[PDB]
Amino acid sequence: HFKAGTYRFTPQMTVREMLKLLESGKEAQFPLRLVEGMRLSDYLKQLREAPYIKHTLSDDKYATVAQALELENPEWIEGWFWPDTWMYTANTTDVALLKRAHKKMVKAVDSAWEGRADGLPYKDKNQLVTMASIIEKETAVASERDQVASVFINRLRIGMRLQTDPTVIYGMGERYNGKLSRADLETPTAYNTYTITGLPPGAIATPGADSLKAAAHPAKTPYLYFVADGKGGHTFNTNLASHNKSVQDYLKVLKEKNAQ
Amino acid sequence: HFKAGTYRFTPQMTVREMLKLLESGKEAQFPLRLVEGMRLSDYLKQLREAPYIKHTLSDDKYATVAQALELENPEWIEGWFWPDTWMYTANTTDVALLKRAHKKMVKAVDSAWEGRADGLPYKDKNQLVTMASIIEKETAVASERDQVASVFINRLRIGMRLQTDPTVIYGMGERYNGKLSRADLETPTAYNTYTITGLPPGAIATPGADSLKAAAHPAKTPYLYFVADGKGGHTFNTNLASHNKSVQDYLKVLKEKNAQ
Repeated sequence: HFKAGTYRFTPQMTVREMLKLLESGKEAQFPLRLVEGMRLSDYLKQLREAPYIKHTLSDDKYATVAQALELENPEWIEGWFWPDTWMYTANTTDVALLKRAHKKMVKAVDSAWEGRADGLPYKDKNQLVTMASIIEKETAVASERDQVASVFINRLRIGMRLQTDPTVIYGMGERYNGKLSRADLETPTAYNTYTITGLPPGAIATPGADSLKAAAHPAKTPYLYFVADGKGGHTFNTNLASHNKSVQDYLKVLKEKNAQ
Repeated sequence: HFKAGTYRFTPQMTVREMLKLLESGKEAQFPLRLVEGMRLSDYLKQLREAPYIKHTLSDDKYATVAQALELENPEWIEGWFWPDTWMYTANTTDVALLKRAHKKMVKAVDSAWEGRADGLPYKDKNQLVTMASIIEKETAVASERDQVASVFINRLRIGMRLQTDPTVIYGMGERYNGKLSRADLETPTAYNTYTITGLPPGAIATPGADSLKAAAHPAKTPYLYFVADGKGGHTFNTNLASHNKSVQDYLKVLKEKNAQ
């Protein structure tokens, strides 16, 4: 009844202690930090490069991952993995580790969904995840998260295009080279929220618990616009004319800074 | 004859193999990714949270770390650590891992220094490291790295203030809330390159091999200015008139993007 694994051998260890250790099953555990804001394709490259991972995935395509995970909806994949420092034992498969990540996300989502605020325009749980991923990728201060959420949810409710750059970046796929021009924002893809109305078909990244909570409980504001203030915050507005003013304020601040 | 450590035992392992393993010293390796562009304080936090690290440092103050590593000049600390995925065996001390990181950087810096381009304005190796950390924190696109480097080194040579924001941030220390204003830019500190001429007294982050190379071999250009082009890249200039034009060009791009 010997339990295989990675064990710790002290200098003057006894035979008595060693047999106890080799049966205890108390293995050394390895870290895999799966960080919020990253994609599954990021997580899959980490798994390939991680020490002592049994590679049971034929390739790192998303559909293969949905196959191996036996997902009910294989289009509901991105954003459905809980971000954490995951502890694994040596020779654990990639699939079982992703399975643990998926099941933990499902639980957190279901709790967020059932506890969500009244009158949100999400049709399903994937849309809550999609919105959460949009909130996560919108680079802001922690204090402004609820308001950023509010703007996007308000827009989704009334039929205004979301116009968020990360969704455009996602929709380009491997054509994105680090640059984002005006032509890129103008080219229609299924994810481009400058061209499409509503949420994109799925999430764009892995949402943190911070974003998921903001998607489920946004601030109660009438805001429909935000722009950088030039410090490193944002000014929030309810109408186009106020917004356009706040845009001019931002450019003044930038001119005063970048020009000599 | 027997070497103590953390080893892995397969289910069908023979006693022949176990004997071989327990002498070999080929332990389980644990990963720690120390990323370029991060500070030593970021690495120190990572060591506090890393599994199976023996924590010997009294505190994570840089003077403590300098004393424990026994540096000749304790002021030459920031930036002097090689960024990589470092493999450590269990029960390795925090100090021993940092010592490995330091030594590898020293070797890399010495090699960069001796092979460097002629007529660069650096007095010592710490200045090369300081400049490299400045290039590291400013470079957003890899094809523009040697030209960013060129601008800063051009300025350093002729006595034009470097006016680089990450150094203002470093100089504020814990007073930096996450936001940077005009008041922050105009307040003198030892690191503030809007007020001081030349390099700050030490590096501001860990440079990668990319930035360290660019600090030793910048592109031969007449540029003294760069500004964002509005679409991911930068536009480089030799004079203030041309730069102020490029600033105006950038502000129009932001006007078209943000205002509706």
